[PDB]
Amino acid sequence: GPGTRTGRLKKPFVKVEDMSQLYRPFYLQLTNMPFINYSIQKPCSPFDKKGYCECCLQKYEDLETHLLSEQHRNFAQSNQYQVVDDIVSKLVFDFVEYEKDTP
Amino acid sequence: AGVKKDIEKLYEAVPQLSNVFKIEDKIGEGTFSSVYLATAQLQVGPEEKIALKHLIPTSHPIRIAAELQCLTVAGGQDNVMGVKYCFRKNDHVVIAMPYLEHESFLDILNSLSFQEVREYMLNLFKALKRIHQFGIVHRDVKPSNFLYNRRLKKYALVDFGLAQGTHDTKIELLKFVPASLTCDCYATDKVCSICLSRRQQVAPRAGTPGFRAPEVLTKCPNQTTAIDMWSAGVIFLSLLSGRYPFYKASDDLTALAQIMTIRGSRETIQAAKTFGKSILCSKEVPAQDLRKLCERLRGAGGWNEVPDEAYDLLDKLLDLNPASRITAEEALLHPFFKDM
Ligand SMILES: Nc1ncnc2c1ncn2[C@@H]1O[C@H](COP(=O)(O)OP(=O)(O)O)[C@@H](O)[C@H]1O
Ligand code: BEF
Ligand SMILES: [Mg+2]
Ligand SMILES: [Mg+2]
Ligand SMILES: [Zn+2]
Ligand SMILES: [Zn+2]
Repeated sequence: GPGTRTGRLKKPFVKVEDMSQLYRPFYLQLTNMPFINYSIQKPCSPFDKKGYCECCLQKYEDLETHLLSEQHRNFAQSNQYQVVDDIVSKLVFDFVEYEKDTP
Repeated sequence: AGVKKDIEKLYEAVPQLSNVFKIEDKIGEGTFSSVYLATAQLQVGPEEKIALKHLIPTSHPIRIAAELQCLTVAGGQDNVMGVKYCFRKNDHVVIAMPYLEHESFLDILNSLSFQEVREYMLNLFKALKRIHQFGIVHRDVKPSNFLYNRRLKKYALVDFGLAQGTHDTKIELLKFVPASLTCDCYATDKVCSICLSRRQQVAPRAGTPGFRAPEVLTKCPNQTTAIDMWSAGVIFLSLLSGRYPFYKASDDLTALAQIMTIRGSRETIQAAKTFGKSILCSKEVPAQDLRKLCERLRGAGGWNEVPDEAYDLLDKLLDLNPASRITAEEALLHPFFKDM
């Protein structure tokens, strides 16, 4: 059991394993497996902030905090967005632009 | 109030927007983006409604540009959304697209006619045929990413934020986006300290679990354009059965168990062998006849005359084997679409 990390899965279960046996298997255990319920009225199913910044290579616990950090602002102001700008250079701006409104 | 502040922050983040757009409302709030409805004036045309997609500023520039490049290169034709312009200030990128007013899928189901189902699926396959021709795997096909305007009979596949390229993709930027031991638990209900101690298998992020193909749910390393055709089949299954969401699951293996209750546990297990996955399911469930399944779920009376060709196409879209699963180009030639 849990103590030896050896034993058998309580049923019902689903078990998925890569055939190369290189990775930990994935398990699903539920009280009841899914059941197609035809009596539930349509359209109901018959079966009825933290993040990672790819720029800083850094986990963060709150987005707004991270966006204002020194390392993120440094990336944001860098030349790393040239790949975006090179696509924008091919697009045509065809909207009217207004002067800023002043009293 | 909450939307009013979001709009104010967007104007602050990209100040150029204040002199071009009247931002009216927030129409999308995802984990990795916010989409706004705005009004703009065209220099040599009428006033236009515009969708502004603000990408989360933690996205890498290459991922931002790859999404934009799908829209610029593959978009604008064959029911694939295009792009008018893109505004950037530092890490804030806003994609400006023509706004397509559209129906919610629950409203589609509420007034659905059979010919509307045919037209919707036909136009979805036109968009998938085009993006697959460019070597784009969308990875997030579902109704909220396929806009339908019933009055105009206009359609647009949107949202390439999770797209990946095929090996020979024509979207250049998509190219740029201890030891494990065997044990005797293989193909049994056993666990042991050997298999439990292996590292986790990883795969690219996909969309909503209820639209993921079995090879996505089981973390197959080779995921092809066929995964989008499975997702299209899930949309078709919702249209024919009247049930949405059809698969209601927040995790991959629950979705897989639901799929096995529809397509059969033994059938799913046999198909998974071909893409290198061993599946064991302690409770065997039979494959369902698709006509009977959809007719019983939708109600009787009156839609009892759906042709065999509809359920035959649904069977090919929901092929558990991703190699034999129908392609978008083949789907357009299917007898279901005779005369269209
Ligand atoms: N060009 C557009 N026209 C009309 N509505 C749009 C457009 N683009 C996006 N939307 C709306 O915004 C929502 C979110 O946009 P999407 O690009 O799907 O973002 P996400 O990647 O966060 O899912 C869509 O589901 C759709 O309702
Ligand atoms: F949520 Be989007 F459909 F990425
Ligand atoms: Mg989306
Ligand atoms: Mg998306
Ligand atoms: Zn960052
Ligand atoms: Zn083991």
